[PDB]
Amino acid sequence: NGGQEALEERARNELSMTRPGETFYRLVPDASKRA
Amino acid sequence: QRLPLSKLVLTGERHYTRNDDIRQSILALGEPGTFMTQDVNIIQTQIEQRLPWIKQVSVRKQWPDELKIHLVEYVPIARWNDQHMVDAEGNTFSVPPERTSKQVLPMLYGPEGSANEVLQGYREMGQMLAKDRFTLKEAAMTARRSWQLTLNNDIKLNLGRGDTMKRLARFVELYPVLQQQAQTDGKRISYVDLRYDSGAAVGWAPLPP
Ligand SMILES: [Mg+2]
Ligand SMILES: [Mg+2]
Repeated sequence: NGGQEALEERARNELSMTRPGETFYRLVPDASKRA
Repeated sequence: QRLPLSKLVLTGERHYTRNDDIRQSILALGEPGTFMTQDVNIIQTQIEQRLPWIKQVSVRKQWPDELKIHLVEYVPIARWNDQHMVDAEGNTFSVPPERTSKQVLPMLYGPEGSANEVLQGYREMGQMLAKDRFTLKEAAMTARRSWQLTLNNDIKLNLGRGDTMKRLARFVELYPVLQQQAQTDGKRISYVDLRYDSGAAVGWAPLPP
């Protein structure tokens, strides 16, 4: 199945989910915190 | 009073071999005393088993009284799966941990046969990362082929399964912003997790007191 790693790999890549506590930076062109 | 009868001479660059290890190989063999007649080739095929860190053993004899043994050791680039080593070409071997063991050697991880695979990545990412001010402490491939790099700091980079040169590309671009945010809060970047088209999630940690 992949288990807990293939599940998490997907949630990040396809949904851009993070974990509690992590700051997220997207680069739609330039770096950008949550702000 | 003592003085030698059969002499033993060793040649070539050797870091992990003690001179006694060769001696103990010849002596711990059969019929000790047939010392420069016990086949020069049998003594190769004995130094090689008893020592997995010798790449090559080159044995000749020089009449009257000496035995000349040329050794090439495996020069390791990394510590494979904590308990082995590997050299440039992918060859895996071992050493006593009683030996040097205070070596500044990286550590590669991966499945059983994948030590050459992991080496590939370790070269390709260590290269681009060293093109900036970054050196690789660890690099771990899983079975699923997802890479996780611990860096010169204790900054882990989870690169997932895909666009790996793009993803640690994206980390190098970001690192300044991360360091700024790291001090304006007084925390250390624990990981940066890059399993995102265009994105990165950073986990922060407190910092040693
Ligand atoms: Mg690669
Ligand atoms: Mg991935």
